[PDB]
Amino acid sequence: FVNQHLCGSDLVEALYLVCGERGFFYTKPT
Amino acid sequence: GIVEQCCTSICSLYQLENYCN
Repeated sequence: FVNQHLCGSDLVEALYLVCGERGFFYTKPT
Repeated sequence: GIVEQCCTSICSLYQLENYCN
């Protein structure tokens, strides 16, 4: 429901407020 | 993956849920 670009802390802070319970871990696919 | 997609443009937190656990 937003239109902000997600990248470093932006894409991260997102997962943090997205999963929270299940948790999450940044991924780095080749 | 998830960074090269939402960091290359604006995606949706809905797809961000597929990166939980």
